[PDB]
Amino acid sequence: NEVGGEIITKVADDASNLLGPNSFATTAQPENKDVVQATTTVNTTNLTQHPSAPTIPFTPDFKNVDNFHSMAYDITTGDKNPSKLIRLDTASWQTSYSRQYEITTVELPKSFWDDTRKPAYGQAKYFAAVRCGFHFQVQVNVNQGTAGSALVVYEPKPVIDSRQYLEFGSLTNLPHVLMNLAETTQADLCIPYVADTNYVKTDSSDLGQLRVYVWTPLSVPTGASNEVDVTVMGSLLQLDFQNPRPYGEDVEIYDN
Amino acid sequence: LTASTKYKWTRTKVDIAEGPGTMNMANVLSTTGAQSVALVGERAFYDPRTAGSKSRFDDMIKIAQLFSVMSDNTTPSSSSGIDKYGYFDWAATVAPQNMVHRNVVTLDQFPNLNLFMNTYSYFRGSLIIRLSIYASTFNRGRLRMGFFPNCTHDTQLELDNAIYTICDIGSDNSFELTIPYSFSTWMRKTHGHQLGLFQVEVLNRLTYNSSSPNKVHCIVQGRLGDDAKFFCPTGSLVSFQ
Amino acid sequence: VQLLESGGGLVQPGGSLRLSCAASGFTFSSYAMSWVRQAPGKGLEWVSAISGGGDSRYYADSVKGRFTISRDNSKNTLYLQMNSLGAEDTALYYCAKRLGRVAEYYFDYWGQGTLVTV
Amino acid sequence: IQMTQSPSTLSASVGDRVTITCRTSQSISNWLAWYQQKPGKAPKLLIYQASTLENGVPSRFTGSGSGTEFSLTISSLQPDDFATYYCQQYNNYMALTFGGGTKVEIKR
Amino acid sequence: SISPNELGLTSAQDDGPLGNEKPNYFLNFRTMNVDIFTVSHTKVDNIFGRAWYVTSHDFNNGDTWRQKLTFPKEGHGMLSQFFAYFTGEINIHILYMAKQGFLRVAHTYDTEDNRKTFLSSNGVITIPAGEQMTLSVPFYSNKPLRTVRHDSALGFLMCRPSMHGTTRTTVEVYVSLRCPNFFFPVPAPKPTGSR
RNA sequence: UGGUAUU
Repeated sequence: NEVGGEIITKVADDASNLLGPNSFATTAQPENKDVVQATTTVNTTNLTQHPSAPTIPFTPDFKNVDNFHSMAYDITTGDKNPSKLIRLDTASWQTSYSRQYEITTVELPKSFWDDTRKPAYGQAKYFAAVRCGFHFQVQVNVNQGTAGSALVVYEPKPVIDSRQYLEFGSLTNLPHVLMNLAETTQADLCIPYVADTNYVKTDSSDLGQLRVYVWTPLSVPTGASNEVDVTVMGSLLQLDFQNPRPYGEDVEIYDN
Repeated sequence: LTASTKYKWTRTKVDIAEGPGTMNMANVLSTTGAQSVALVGERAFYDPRTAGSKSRFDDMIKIAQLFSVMSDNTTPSSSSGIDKYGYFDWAATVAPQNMVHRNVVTLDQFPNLNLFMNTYSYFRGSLIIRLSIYASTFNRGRLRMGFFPNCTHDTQLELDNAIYTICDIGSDNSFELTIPYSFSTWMRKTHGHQLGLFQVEVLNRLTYNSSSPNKVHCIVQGRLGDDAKFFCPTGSLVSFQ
Repeated sequence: VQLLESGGGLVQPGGSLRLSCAASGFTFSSYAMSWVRQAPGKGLEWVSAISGGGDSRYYADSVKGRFTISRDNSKNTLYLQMNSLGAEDTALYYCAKRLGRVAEYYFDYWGQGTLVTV
Repeated sequence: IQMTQSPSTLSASVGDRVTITCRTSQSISNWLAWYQQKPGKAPKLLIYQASTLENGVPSRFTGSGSGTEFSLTISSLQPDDFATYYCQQYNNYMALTFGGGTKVEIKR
Repeated sequence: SISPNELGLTSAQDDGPLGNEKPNYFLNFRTMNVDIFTVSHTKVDNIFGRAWYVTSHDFNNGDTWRQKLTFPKEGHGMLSQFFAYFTGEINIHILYMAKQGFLRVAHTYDTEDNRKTFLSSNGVITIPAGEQMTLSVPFYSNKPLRTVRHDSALGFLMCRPSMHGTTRTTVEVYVSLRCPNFFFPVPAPKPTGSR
């Protein structure tokens, strides 16, 4: 009864003298009301049917930003750290390599987080599916007085499969950078997500590869360098891991 | 007076033209009208962003307008460039007015245009030959690539009357030579008479010092112009793998 | 449910016998049947399967274009017209029945087999 | 395609946990099945759909795995679990195939 | 004004985004562009609107014929080999040559070869004996893009004849694509032989 | 409605 208290009070105010009521009463719903709480975070619901009141410290400040900037980087660092410029591969280019020799080959999704040293390795273990756009910088440095060029081609997954049946002369139908080493020492090449499915598996080469072929052999003079390194740096323009999985599990997200 | 009480109403009678149930599958307007086996006759929403594009490729002539190496090889020409391979080398021992390359340019030497000579019967359009000389920064030479259109006389000819370009190696190392559409009809065959006689003569030999190569590599690669057209689809002459 | 094949024997190379497999104890026409063979002391190669209506026949590559699995739902008998036999067709031929509620082929009940010697 | 089993002969005592593995070339999405065949008798279906148990099959048998790595496990051998075990598969192509067999025999 | 780059002095490394080209000028000539037909024959819709022979098959019995369709490497169809992906409707043209019977054509992109057991639910077109029919197949594929190089790029074709006796009947298939969406250019394939 | 094809 919610009127139970207010009948005792009325009775006591009808019996009151000059010293006021001798009794008082109030009825109300308990301070341990029957309610259900539900909390959700990312991929997580927590249905509690007997919650307690949640507590917080004395006058708390839940802004987590440091006002003195003891780590003076943007707070977005650590969420944008799995997409920084990393060294994907490195090879050597002998002066005896012919005119269609394949120098490097970088398995595109998996080579961004294939090893612990790559800072996107940690995030890549918890997701099975990815969709991402790359930025490559292939760097080849030679001294002045050495000729030869290279072809930096982005071959997508269908081209990897059928590469043996293709003409090398029309290999520049793909997003390429034909780089004369006497001039440039770096070929930039932005590649978007190119696949036949919306997402690829993380641990796969299913966004093709980024090969580096010899366009014309090194024409070195006597008493000059013979080997020339070819480094491939990559950076993800956008990264979008999606399917949660057990740590480093091989989860197939394709239909056979 | 009388209306449809004058004549007995009958449904319309039409005559049927020659060859009913003949399948014309040579005309695009005959095949776009085909009955659908779709459940409601509906169409799908396509996704071009999965292929990393904002739109579909809508004209094949844009692939004819991409450079492709004229007869690729894995080793430079050993005939002194007097062969079809558009990957010759220019030594410094080649004296002026000596060819470093010379071949009668056919349309099937370029791998991109090898598929349009096996798909289309006729074509018209200019040919852009590009000659990229891969020399170092200390080399200094001068080539003169000329083109005699519709000339199949494969011997050393003076290029003074040709459609030539004088190439000076420096920091821009790719020299385009536009050859206009030249033929006696409005569209020539793609597998007929050869396009002409391309030749690359040395004009001023290739100089070098102790810190630079005495022999640089060249890559000839061509495409068709922005006025290129291919007409009349026809059968292939070779299959592809 | 009990399948009983019959028709095994001895034939000369390039022969042509036809195994039968009278079936009882179940509604025959609502299940696919197969003929899986077992060459002496080894494996279990699957020769061919026929769907319940008989409107789809599948053959293994080894016996394809030679054998012809048929069925005659009326008299509950599955056939295996084998032509141009080799010495690789010397096996015990079991007549398996397809499993119940599943969208895949798994062999439920099996016969006792009929030897074929070539 | 062809799937190869891992042991071709297992020898174990009555009460041991034996594991026969079957490994396919390309993924089949749980579409495997295990057979027991006593010598001179016709095969008996044990485990269909990679882990489901056919009726009247002991609970010793327990198949697992999906994709390209299936395994039949007998928790404790009994004297009637000495037989040959084949793994038939189903795939899209309808190219049903069986394993090589895995003879499980007495360890004397 | 005309710069020296428009007289043909370029660097191949200074080619920016792919498929960006400019014409060069000589004193006495420049690009012409002459139309000698009222429509283009290199427009993508137009060129693949014409059909091309795929396969022929003799039906000596009533069994369903599953044929995986793919882009050809001969004919005029092979210009699709310049692309990696494809989305679109495809027309199938079937010439059923029989004395009696009907041919039940159906198309699916489903790789499971056990969904043709009850063929009716894939959408059947019955072609009378001795007739031919063009059916337009919609893009009912799980993948949003078909790989051109795949052997079953254009899905599968199921034809089950309503045989009269065991009298054989033949069927020639020709494919063509109505409004194809082709993406991402790839290298030209090399002619047969070569190596 | 001879709206006696439909309306």
